[PDB]
Amino acid sequence: TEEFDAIKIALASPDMIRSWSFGEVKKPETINYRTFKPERDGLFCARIFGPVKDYECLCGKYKRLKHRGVICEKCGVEVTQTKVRRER
Amino acid sequence: FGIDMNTDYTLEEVGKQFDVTRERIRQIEAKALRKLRHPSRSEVLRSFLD
Amino acid sequence: IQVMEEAPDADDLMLAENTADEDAAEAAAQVLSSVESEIGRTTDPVRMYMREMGTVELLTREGEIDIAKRIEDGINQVQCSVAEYPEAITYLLEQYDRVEAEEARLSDLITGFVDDPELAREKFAELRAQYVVTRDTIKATAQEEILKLSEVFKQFRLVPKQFDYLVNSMRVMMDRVRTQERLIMKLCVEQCKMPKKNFITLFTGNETSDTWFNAAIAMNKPWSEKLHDVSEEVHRALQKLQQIEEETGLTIEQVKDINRRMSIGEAKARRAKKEMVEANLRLVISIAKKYTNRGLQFLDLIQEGNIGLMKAVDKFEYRRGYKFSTYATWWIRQAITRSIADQARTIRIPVHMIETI
Amino acid sequence: TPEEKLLRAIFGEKASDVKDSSLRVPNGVSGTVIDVQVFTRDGVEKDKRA
Amino acid sequence: VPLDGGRFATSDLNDLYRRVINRNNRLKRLLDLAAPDIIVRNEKRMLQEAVDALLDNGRRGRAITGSNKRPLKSLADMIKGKQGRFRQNLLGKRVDYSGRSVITVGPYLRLHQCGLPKKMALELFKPFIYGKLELRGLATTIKAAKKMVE
DNA sequence: AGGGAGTTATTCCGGCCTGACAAGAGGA
DNA sequence: TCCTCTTGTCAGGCCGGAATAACTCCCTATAATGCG
Ligand SMILES: [Zn+2]
Repeated sequence: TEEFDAIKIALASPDMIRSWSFGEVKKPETINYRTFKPERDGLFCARIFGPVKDYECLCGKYKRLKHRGVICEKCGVEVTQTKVRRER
Repeated sequence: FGIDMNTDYTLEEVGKQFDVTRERIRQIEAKALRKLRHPSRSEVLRSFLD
Repeated sequence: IQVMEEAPDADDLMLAENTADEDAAEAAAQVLSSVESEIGRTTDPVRMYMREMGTVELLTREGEIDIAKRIEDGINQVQCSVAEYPEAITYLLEQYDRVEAEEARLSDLITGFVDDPELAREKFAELRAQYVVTRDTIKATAQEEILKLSEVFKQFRLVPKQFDYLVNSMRVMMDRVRTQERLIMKLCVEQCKMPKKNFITLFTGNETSDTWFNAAIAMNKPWSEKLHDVSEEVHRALQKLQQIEEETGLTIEQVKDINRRMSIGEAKARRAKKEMVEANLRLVISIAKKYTNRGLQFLDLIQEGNIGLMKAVDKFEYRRGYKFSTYATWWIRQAITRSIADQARTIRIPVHMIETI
Repeated sequence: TPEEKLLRAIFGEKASDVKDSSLRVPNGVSGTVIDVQVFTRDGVEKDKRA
Repeated sequence: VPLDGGRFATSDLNDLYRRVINRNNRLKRLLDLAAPDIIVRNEKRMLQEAVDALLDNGRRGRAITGSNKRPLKSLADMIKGKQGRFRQNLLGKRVDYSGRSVITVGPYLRLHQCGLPKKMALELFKPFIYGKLELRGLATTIKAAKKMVE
């Protein structure tokens, strides 16, 4: 955690808005309603926002903590802490 | 296992790192396990069970 | 202000909130102007769209058959225009053989001709024969024989996707032609300082032969002498254009004729379909009123209905002898139902499951 | 996490796949159970007490 | 989040975002179709409506939700409250290690002290208890300390 | 007014393939 | 005598066909036409 001061406010330029965002949300769907896994690439998306459950990808190929920066080839979700889903 | 290290290596790879990869390594694991079964070494974890 | 129900009073506290609402009083000006012009402040999009549709009066029955004839005429015009350059039948036969040689399917290329697979196979045999003889006979007579081949080719009806792909292949070849011509004339006029009136006079008409090229270099201008600095590039673009027209083969004026006729036909058809859609927007909204209360907004419904009406218009056949409105109703209702079913629920649910519910 | 696996190996700790939920009495409340009622939906096999 | 029993709860932003994306996609399709100007213009109006409702709902026709009558809470509303910061300003951030109960006189007390019920103190000071219990070694680990408090 | 023919995805049973565990005998 | 080294068979992970769901192209033909 940084020790900060001076909080700056300015209009967001379109390239900064692109800068913060990790992925584009093209379809309005939220969840699969049958199996409640998130739909891609809907308003709730694991490959864009984050993995649903800690250190385990969507499709269930990677479940070990030993994998943390790998991005599952089938599901483009990186295997990391679920908390990341609060900030992306 | 992964105690104090990343991914855990199976018998053959651990043996490779010792350069001795054979039944003796699993037997060493089993002997350590068995001898640690004895209390006074296990009492701390015996109570630590939940 | 924020006065209560019927103007009470107590309460020495109205000046803190009076100070809590700032000096900058543009509003005063805003209100004044607005309430001093009596331009209807119709903010609600419903009203404005209501007026926009209100402008277009009801295109009666015989007007509708009129515009249907114009649509048909535009499509037929563009179909004839396609017939008229010897690089469109090549791909036709290539995919016909694909279908016959068994590298494709018999229903992927045609959906019934106009005036059985046996008949199609024989007509394409005689097409191959006429085509090859008219290509050999290229060396006047060849133009008349190409005209006759095109007149026999009029018989064919291609699957919509193939009609789109052929107009697109001819569009992309014309794109290459136009882009090459535009870049050559750009490089010339801008780098060689080519006076644009003499540009017109000598360059215009052919755009393919070197007569204007060699007259401009003979014109003794100093930029004419620099003309060799990029003569390789310019003349290579002229040669490439000449090869494009060697596979065209006819000339450099009939390319103009064809593109202008296709644009005209497309514009006519587009305008007719425009007429139909604005005439039937009222019908669309009329059908909309039923579905308003399935947790969707009104305007989204009317838009889905508009899309259904566009499709219906494009697929409508007057020759069946029935009124257009009844036919369009089916597509407008289908579209509205499909969109309400799909965009309704948060956790989207397949349409069969909705029907079962 | 690994160390739990180590402990499961050592003591023979067969992991039970069922979590606990049973309705325990609120904190600081003490009395007599005066009555019990059981509502089973149609279809499911009632238990002895029901 | 899933409520128990199958029912779901969602903030209104999900609905607002859905509406925005839907109208945007429909506009894309309408553009690809080369539809007449009137319909593309209506679509641009709809998109303007959706976005401006999303940022600050309440400066237009007040776009209500599906069949629920209460106006949906937009981002601007989510920020602005009474006074302003709902959770940042009053009120008021619930806090741990707190208790409350009825007061009683207790004359025998000295001026600088106060009578505090046993069980409240046990609950409050639980972790302090665990620390001291383990420092003396009377309990092997924290789990046994909890059992010993229980 | 929802009926469907065709197609692909996804779970699921049947069968292949490599680690891991047991019992005894031999060597220091 | 106690400690160490050896051969072999079960178990669990993986892939192919199958079978229930979903999504697009057929959807249509008397006429119905502004309303929140
Ligand atoms: Zn995965």
